[PDB]
Amino acid sequence: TCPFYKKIPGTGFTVDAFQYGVVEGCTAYFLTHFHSDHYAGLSKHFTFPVYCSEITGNLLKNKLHVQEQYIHPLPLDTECIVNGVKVVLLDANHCPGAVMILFYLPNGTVILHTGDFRADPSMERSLLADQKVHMLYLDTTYCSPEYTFPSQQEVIRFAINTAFEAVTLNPHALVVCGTYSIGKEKVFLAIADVLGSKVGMSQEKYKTLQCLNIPEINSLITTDMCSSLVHLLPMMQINFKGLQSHLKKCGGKYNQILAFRPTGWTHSNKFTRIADVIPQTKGNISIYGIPYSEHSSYLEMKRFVQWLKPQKIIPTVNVGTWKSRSTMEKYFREWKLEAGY
Ligand code: NI
Repeated sequence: TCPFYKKIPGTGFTVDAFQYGVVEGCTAYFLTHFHSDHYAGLSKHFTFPVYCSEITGNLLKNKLHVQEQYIHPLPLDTECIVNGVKVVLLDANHCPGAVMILFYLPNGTVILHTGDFRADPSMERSLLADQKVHMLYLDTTYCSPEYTFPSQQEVIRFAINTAFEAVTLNPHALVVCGTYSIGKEKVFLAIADVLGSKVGMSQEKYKTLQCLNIPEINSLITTDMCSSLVHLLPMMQINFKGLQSHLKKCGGKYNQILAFRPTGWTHSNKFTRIADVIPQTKGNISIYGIPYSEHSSYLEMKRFVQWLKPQKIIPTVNVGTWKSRSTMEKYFREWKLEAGY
C-alpha cells in the first residue's frame, strides 16, 4: 500500500507512487524524475495521467513506451492549473529533467515536494522567495553531518586534469567512465571535451542521451567506439576483470586504461581531500572513485531548510528505521532552535 509521505493532502495527487496499483482517490500521478526507484511500476500499459517535465516525458515515451495520450509535460517556472489546483515545477539540480513541485492547496496551505535534489543558494531566488511554505517533503539522503563532499566544479576540475595528464603522457591510454542511470553526464562530457574526442557508447545509452535536450549533443556523443577515446560502460563492468576484457576488444589500439566511477559519498571523504585522491591500480589499469554528488550535503540541506523556515518537515529518504527517523528529527529541531522559527 502507498505510504503517507507519497500523498499530497487536500488533493487527488500522488508523487512518485507507481508501484502500488490503482491508488484509491488519485486523479493525477506526478513523477519528479526518471530514476528507477521513483518510476518503479510504470510501463506501456499505464492508463492514468502522468504529470512531469518535458525531459522526463521524452524518456517515458521513448524508453518505457508509455503512450503519448497519458503524458502531460509542464514547463518550468510557470504557474499551471491541474485538476483545479495551481502547481509550479522548479529545477531540482539533480539529473536531467528532475523537478521539485510547489502545490497551492485550495484551503491556503502551500506544500513543496523536493523530489531528489541538490540544494543550492540559487534556489533562494526562484519562485520560492515569493510566499510562505507550510509543509516540506524533503530529500534527506545525506541528512547527517559526516556527509561532506566537494562542489561539482572542484570534482570536474580533478577529473579533467587527471585525464589530460595521463593521455598526454601516453597517447595510447583509453579513458572509461561508468554509468547506470541518467545523471552525472558532466563527468564524461568534460573529459571528452579536454581530449578533443566524442564519447562512445552503446545504442541503448545513446538513445537515452538523445532524450535529454542537451545543446549540441550530436557534436558530443557517438555509437562508433573506434573513433572515440572516451568510452562509457555499465557501472558493473568498472573493475579489473571487466576493464581487461574491454581492452581486449579494442584490437591493440590501446595499452592502458584510466577509469572513473562517480559514486555518491564514500567514507574516504571523512579524512581525505579531493586533491589527495588516489586510484586503485593493477598492471596497466587504474580506477578512480570520484565523489560527484547529485544530492545535498548535510550543510547545503541545513542552509536551505533554515532559509525556507517550513512549519512541518516530512522526510522521504531513510524512513525505514526508527534510528534513522529519530536522528533526522533531532537535526530538524536543532536547526529550528538555532534559526528561531
Ligand atoms: Ni534520483
